Amino acid sequence: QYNYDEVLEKSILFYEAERSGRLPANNRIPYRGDSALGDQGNQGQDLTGGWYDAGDHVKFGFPMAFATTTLAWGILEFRDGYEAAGQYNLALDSIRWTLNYFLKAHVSDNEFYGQVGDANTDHAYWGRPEDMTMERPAWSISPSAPGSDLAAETAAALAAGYLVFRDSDAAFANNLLAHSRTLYDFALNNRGIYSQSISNAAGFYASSAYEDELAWGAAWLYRATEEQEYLDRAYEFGTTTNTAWAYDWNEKIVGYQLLLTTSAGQTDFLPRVENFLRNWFPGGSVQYTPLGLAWLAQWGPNRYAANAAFIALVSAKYNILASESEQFARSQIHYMLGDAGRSYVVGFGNNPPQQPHHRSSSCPDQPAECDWDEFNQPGPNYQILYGALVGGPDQNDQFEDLRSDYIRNEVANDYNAGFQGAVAALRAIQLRD
Ligand SMILES: [Ca+2]
Ligand SMILES: [Mg+2]
Repeated sequence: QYNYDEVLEKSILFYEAERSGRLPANNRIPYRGDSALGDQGNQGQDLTGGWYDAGDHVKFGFPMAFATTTLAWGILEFRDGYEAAGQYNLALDSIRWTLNYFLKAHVSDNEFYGQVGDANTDHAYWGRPEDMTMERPAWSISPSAPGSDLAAETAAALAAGYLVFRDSDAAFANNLLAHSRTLYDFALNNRGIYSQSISNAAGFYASSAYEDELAWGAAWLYRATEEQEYLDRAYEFGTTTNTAWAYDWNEKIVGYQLLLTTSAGQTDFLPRVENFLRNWFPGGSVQYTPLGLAWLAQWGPNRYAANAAFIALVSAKYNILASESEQFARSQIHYMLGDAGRSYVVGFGNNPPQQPHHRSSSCPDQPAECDWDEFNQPGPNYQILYGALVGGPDQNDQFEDLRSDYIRNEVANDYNAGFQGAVAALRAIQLRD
């Protein structure tokens, strides 16, 4: 009913359109060029690369890392689906981009750059990333500026990256794992909330707690190394009694619960995984729009539902409530692909969103001017931002498709992270069935 190969191709193109830094010779996004080549640490350390977080040009390390961990997990679990779609090598290239940035950002054992760009001055600008001239400060976490959440999430992404790459690029993968170990030790021994230490982040990606990141990073390092000390750390900071509200960049609870249940064969966490799934299934504790979207909140409902669908499809692969998980997950992804009458994936399907809240796609082809006129103009973004999952409709399925609707027309790295893995899982089920 939907071409998952095309969805996967375009989702990876969305991430490619988010790239910062010096772009490769085989860049597939024609309107994007080199940008932010001056991004650097306080001692001149190269910090070029990474992804712009959303429709802005800030490099927010916390969601960037979580998006990478979630994408890597889906590549591991649904490799068969990526392979069948012809998108496996492109998916690896996709997250190689951010993994390389995390390596650059880890300038020493106990210092990690967690943001480049002042979000206040960045968001006051509307124009191309290639045309930026404002100062782009860089801030780090360190013993004097702890960030156990940011550091452990990045350690999780690096450990997941080690697992993804170790059978094709061992030198790269081994470097990722070494930095994962070091960053996780840093997170454990220098405790605090990264968005208190990098205060510019608190208006955008404020972390509510870091203990779930500590359990998540431990669970990933246990998968990567099989060393008992990490499994111990996962039980130390993990919960067997609380059920996650959502799976997202702030809350890792059901992520590590499921990871420990499936990869590590632990049984203590399975009841909380099943609680989460049943809370999201029809008849649970998450309201559905009339036309069938599981709608947790006005803030990126597609993101929350796609994240839950991803969790459900990993669960199904390990035969946890498989039938209900697959039906629920498929219903949510298919809503986003166009079941309610329009696609919510830019550049895909029937009547996709035309005005994503996204600077570079809002600009006409070079050398035309791009400024706030292009924010306000009432027609479609000049460039098609293939693959971007928009925030989504209100609770009554309504969607105005206006660039100024910074809630419903938002796009972001984390919006696509669970979504893309869920699509690969659905492609994989087609091979099975
Ligand atoms: Ca957290
Ligand atoms: Mg164009």
